[PDB]
Amino acid sequence: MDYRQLHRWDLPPEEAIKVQNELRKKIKLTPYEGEPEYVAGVALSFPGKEEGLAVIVVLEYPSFKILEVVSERGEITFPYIPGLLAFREGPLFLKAWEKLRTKPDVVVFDGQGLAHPRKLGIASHMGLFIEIPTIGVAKSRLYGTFKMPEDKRCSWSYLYDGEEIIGCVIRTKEGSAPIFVSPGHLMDVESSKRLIKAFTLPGRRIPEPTRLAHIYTQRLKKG
Amino acid sequence: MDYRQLHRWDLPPEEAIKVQNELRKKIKLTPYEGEPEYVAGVALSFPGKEEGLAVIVVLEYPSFKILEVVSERGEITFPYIPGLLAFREGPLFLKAWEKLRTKPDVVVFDGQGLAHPRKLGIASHMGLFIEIPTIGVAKSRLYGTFKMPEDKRCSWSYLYDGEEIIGCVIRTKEGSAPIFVSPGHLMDVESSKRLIKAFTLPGRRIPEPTRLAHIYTQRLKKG
DNA sequence: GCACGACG
DNA sequence: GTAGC
DNA sequence: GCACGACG
DNA sequence: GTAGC
Repeated sequence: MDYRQLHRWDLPPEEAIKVQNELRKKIKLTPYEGEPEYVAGVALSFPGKEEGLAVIVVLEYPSFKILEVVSERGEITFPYIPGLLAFREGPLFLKAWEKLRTKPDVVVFDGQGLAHPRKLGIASHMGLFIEIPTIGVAKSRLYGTFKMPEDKRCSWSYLYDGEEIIGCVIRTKEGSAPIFVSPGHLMDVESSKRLIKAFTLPGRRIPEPTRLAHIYTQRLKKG
Repeated sequence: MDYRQLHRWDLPPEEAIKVQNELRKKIKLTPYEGEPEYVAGVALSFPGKEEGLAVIVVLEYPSFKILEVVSERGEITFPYIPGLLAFREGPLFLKAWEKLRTKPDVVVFDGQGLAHPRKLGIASHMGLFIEIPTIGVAKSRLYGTFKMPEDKRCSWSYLYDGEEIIGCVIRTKEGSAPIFVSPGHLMDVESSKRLIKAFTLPGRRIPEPTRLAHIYTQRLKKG
């Protein structure tokens, strides 16, 4: 699948942060009105300290059937630094993206989108490159303040940056910690919550797209 | 400082779990009545995948002045497995312990004590070896259920194993996640809470013993 | 001076 | 490595 | 089939 | 690798 190479990936931490502060201006927090048909999930595993494996899974909604799966193993040199996940995993994901045949209506990533220090988490960043609605679903908080939602089944609260709502915290499963949902590109807080709620089945904490992707990332890491 | 070698460390995961299920019977959850004078904190860092660095710091209470610091760098072969932290970091800590001159009244460890699947976290386990009151202060939950305390300054709640109280969750700092406190050996839930509350200064999330230890663990990892 | 995805 | 106190 | 300390 | 569903 095609995408737009907006800049170089091999950059020192300081120049990468500048690239984020510039790219954040291109983000469009538009509503996603309607029922998607093709939903993609993306996950990464690391077979070695410098070898990652990116997996992209495309599911049919609302049946949740698997329509396509592609992957790419490659050298990963950029160190993990909070706030710069895109410069570590972005390149390999795009490499897998190049192989994808189905054009997703929305892509869900592991990690933040809008709920990022410079308003541009991996989900937002990748959204600008692929020019398709994106959502960031994180298992932990990177930025923003919030009031822990109660332990219900769909109980939730907004994630804030002072006064601005940058996403939401959702208790997708009772007995499990909530997940952090923020819009990426061509998406908004309200739509991301609706969609993620719709992508997560009862008994599950993680939405099917990224949940299935993570499984394949682990399976392929062996056989 | 002396200690009791209760068993072999080089054991396969399955035999190590049996050793825990047997050692749990030796645990004494007795009250710690009185003001301690010498309080120790223990932390570990890893200069290499198979090289750890254990640091033990002894502080004078209530002045919190540093009375002694010792350390030990050594080969670490046991992999990190939730529930078996003692078989990874225990050996190197004991190696540092051998160097310690001051006999602490209580030792605080990073990780669980009683709040463990088999009722024997690193803090409890090390307590049996050194035969001195121990407390496990964790930055995250390993076992047990609890109700998130409010975001006050000393707000707290009990950590449970069904009906049994195995420790407590304390909001040592506003804006920070709470810490998980469980008694090790020669300690009880009530005493551990009292002591840890007393070892943690305003503005801090982590108790001075382990906080200072962690700092030295990082400093020595360089210079 | 004092918060932050993937061995198993 | 970035970052608000 | 479906939760769990230390690059920086 | 352990572990309750």
